[PDB]
Amino acid sequence: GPIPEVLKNYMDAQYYGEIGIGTPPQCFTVVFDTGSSNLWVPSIHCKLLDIACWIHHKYNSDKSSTYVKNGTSFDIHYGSGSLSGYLSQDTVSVPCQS
Amino acid sequence: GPIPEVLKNYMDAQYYGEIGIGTPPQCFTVVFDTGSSNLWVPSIHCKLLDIACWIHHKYNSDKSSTYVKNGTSFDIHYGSGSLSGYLSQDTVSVPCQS
Amino acid sequence: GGVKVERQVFGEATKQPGITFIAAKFDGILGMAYPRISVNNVLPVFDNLMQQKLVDQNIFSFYLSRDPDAQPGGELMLGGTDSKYYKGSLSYLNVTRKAYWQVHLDQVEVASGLTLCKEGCEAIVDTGTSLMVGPVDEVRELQKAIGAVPLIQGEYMIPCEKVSTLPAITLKLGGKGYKLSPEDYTLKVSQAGKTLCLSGFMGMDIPPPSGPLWILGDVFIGRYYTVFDRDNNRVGFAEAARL
Amino acid sequence: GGVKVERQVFGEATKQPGITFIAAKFDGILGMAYPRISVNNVLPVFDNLMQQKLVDQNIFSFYLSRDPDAQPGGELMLGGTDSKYYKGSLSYLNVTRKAYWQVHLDQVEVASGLTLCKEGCEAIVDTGTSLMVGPVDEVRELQKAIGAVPLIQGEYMIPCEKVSTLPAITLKLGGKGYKLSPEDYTLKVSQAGKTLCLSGFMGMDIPPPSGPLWILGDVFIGRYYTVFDRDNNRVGFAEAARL
Ligand SMILES: COc1cc(Br)c(C(=O)N[C@@H](Cc2cccc(Oc3ccccc3)c2)[C@@H](O)CN(CCc2ccc(Cl)cc2Cl)C(=O)CCN2C(=O)c3ccccc3C2=O)cc1OC
Ligand SMILES: COc1cc(Br)c(C(=O)N[C@@H](Cc2cccc(Oc3ccccc3)c2)[C@@H](O)CN(CCc2ccc(Cl)cc2Cl)C(=O)CCN2C(=O)c3ccccc3C2=O)cc1OC
Ligand SMILES: *[C@@H]1O[C@H](CO)[C@@H](O[C@@H]2O[C@H](CO)[C@@H](O[C@@H]3O[C@H](CO[C@H]4O[C@H](CO)[C@@H](O)[C@H](O)[C@@H]4O)[C@@H](O)[C@H](O)[C@@H]3O)[C@H](O)[C@H]2NC(C)=O)[C@H](O)[C@H]1NC(C)=O
Ligand SMILES: *[C@@H]1O[C@H](CO)[C@@H](O[C@@H]2O[C@H](CO)[C@@H](O[C@@H]3O[C@H](CO[C@H]4O[C@H](CO)[C@@H](O)[C@H](O)[C@@H]4O)[C@@H](O)[C@H](O)[C@@H]3O)[C@H](O)[C@H]2NC(C)=O)[C@H](O)[C@H]1NC(C)=O
Ligand SMILES: *[C@@H]1O[C@H](CO)[C@@H](O)[C@H](O)[C@H]1NC(C)=O
Ligand SMILES: *[C@@H]1O[C@H](CO)[C@@H](O)[C@H](O)[C@H]1NC(C)=O
Repeated sequence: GPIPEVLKNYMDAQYYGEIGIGTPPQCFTVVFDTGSSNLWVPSIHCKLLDIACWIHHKYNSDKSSTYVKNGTSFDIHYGSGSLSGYLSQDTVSVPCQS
Repeated sequence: GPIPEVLKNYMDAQYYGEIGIGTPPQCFTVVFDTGSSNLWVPSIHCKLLDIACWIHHKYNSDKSSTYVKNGTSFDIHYGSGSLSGYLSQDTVSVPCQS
Repeated sequence: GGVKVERQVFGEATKQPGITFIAAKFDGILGMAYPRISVNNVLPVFDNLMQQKLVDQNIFSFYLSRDPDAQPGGELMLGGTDSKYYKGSLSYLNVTRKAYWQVHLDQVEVASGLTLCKEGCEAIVDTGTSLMVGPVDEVRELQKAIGAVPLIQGEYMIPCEKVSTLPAITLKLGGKGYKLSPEDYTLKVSQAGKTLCLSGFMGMDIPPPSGPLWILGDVFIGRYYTVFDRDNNRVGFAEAARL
Repeated sequence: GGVKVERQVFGEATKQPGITFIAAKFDGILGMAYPRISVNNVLPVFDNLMQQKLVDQNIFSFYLSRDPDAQPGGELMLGGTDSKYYKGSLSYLNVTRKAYWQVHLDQVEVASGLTLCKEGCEAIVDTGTSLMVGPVDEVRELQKAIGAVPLIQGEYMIPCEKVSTLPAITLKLGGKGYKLSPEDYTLKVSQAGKTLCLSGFMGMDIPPPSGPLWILGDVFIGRYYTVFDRDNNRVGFAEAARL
């Protein structure tokens, strides 16, 4: 019945688990955040030199058979930070299940 | 005769090798920089929450039998960054030799 | 055995300025509040999941370990509760405003006698916030009572030798007491033999339309296993299992 | 078999602001220029080493690999040269100003016909700089010739399909030509199947007392094994061994 999702705990400051986006699933670690309602991950279309882009897992639409193009710009303003990019549509797996 | 010091190469952007400071030697990776003349490493007396302090190896005077207190404030201004702290005296090993 | 939420609209981030996204050990954020506060009016993951009827109970629960070294670090249960991570029985509070996971907080009492949120206030249960967040003016006074010194960005420090002798903080929710001991509301940030005790209370004023709000963060959830019910729009708490 | 420089005065850093020190994979910096530019007039590591007579030859040499995956990433030889990392024989230039490892650069010529540092200029050999650095105005014109687009902080980009057809850049030092091919002066920053070609030339004006200066960085040293001689205050170059 219920789906268990294991979380990692970094220094009691950040809790995150692994999800998948695409067919075949590409793995990303996300914060299951009850203080917000959007889902986002780094894109393959981010500047390689930008510290945040390079050090994290990037989503690549071309590797997915279930990807549906959207393209609408998005901007999110959290308590601690801001990010921008664009919208896309694909299947999300919980856990990743590669 | 000559002392070989192996260097790590990170993405052709940063080359660094391992040294030791203290008796017994505490290991740190440094940039053998011909564009400057000072030697410095992170202190154990830096703010744990500061990203730069936490992620790097910190020097602890109390663990060294050859440490000689100085205390003079220092400030360095490189092309890409600035740092501050205080001066200390101890033995430097090349390579670390734990 | 997992779950696959098809046709899910998400963001492909191209710009992530500031140190937050360099300090983050995770890749992104999966938002789990109501469709109401969704940017670009995108249907949330749990909402699309409920619609695809992938769960029998439209609830999700969190176990957050308060020992960084403790394995697993936590557990999110989708479509149920995990009875092996909580002690006793669940206690429920209704969601006031269905945007965040907002509840009515009756008051915050310190064992020393100090009272904050004296005549009641609004609180959100936020898994993606590590600390307890309160208004700047109320938290400054709270941190005077615990004897904590100001640090930066609304955060505070306590000398670890003083932490044990601190008073208990109690949060009144659903008429029930939710006791946090000094150990529960203070983070022991240790490394290289250096230990810095950080206050689990942070001072931040959330402006309207959103606030003012108290944020019951990982400090609270780590002590009290939380249940998020979209069927009955309520929040459940039970003392979490610990060693 | 190593070396132990006793009574060495160094810095214990307590504050490291900016992204540089978060982006750095190393802990600190061991400066290897002259006592002349030492902050707080602290005796340098190589200077204290020469004084303790721990080397027979008061020279240090660098091998820097230009293949990130190539092991070792480099080699610093203290008290000699490593003949197995260089091809042929060393060519020497005298140090003009004994602060940085400064030399006279006769000119910078591009195979397309473009000339920078037309009547000679001053250059430093800097292991702690990844790129070649030139004055803002001269580098902008150079990057027009290679067809590179501006990026940020004086850096540039080239579409990788164009890199092979680019002209060779030659640096005239000691009356001798020091040829860098397009592959030698362009960094292939690859990840996740995405490749971005970055120009190995950066535009930055160094102000007096220090500059203006050209900085012969890791791009140059990686191609030409460098010898730093404190006995005869000269710099040696030899084509580095590569596969
Ligand atoms: C030190 O303690 C912390 C303090 C804070 Br303030 C956060 C934090 O920003 N949490 C975010 C999630 C997040 C995002 C990016 C990175 C994250 O993790 C890292 C953080 C730092 C370094 C590395 C990683 C976490 C939200 O869960 C907070 N919330 C809801 C409450 C809230 C509500 C309103 C307002 Cl003004 C402000 C807040 Cl804090 C949000 O960010 C809300 C965002 N938001 C909406 O979603 C929304 C919809 C419609 C209207 C307005 C809004 C709105 O403001 C985290 C903390 O530790 C983990
Ligand atoms: C993108 O390419 C790069 C560009 C630069 Br500009 C550097 C760089 O700053 N190198 C530093 C060493 C260093 C310090 C901190 C971090 C480092 O690595 C990282 C960098 C980024 C992110 C992560 C890690 C490297 C020096 O070797 C430069 N130099 C001498 C030349 C020079 C000379 C003069 C002036 Cl104004 C400016 C310069 Cl760039 C210095 O920093 C000189 C510092 N300096 C002295 O030592 C000194 C003594 C007396 C008077 C004045 C000075 C003086 O300015 C590095 C680069 O890639 C590696
Ligand atoms: C890219 O994906 C987007 C969705 O992720 C697409 O746009 C959105 O589509 C959804 C439905 O799939 C709409 O949601 C509905 O909104 C109504 C009304 O609420 C709001 O509507 C307007 C829209 O202009 C908004 O401005 C107001 O603030 C309203 O509050 C609800 O009643 C429904 O229940 C449902 O939530 C989104 O409104 C719509 N967004 C936008 C910005 O238009 C988009 O079409 C996709 N693009 C492509 C090219 O396929
Ligand atoms: C902490 O360690 C410091 C050294 O790392 C100590 O201070 C320095 O001590 C060295 C010698 O050990 C001095 O260096 C000499 O300087 C002279 C003259 O050059 C400069 O002198 C003055 C100093 O006030 C300076 O302001 C001028 O700009 C001169 O250029 C040279 O001729 C020598 O060859 C040698 O290099 C340093 O000058 C001195 N620094 C300072 C700031 O005084 C310090 O004493 C130690 N502290 C403790 C408490 O032990
Ligand atoms: C929640 O609402 C239900 C009715 O749906 C009511 O029985 C219960 O007393 C309410 N509890 C709180 C804490 O608001
Ligand atoms: C370097 O100086 C020596 C004298 O010490 C001289 O023989 C030689 O020609 C000079 N070379 C250069 C390139 O300046």
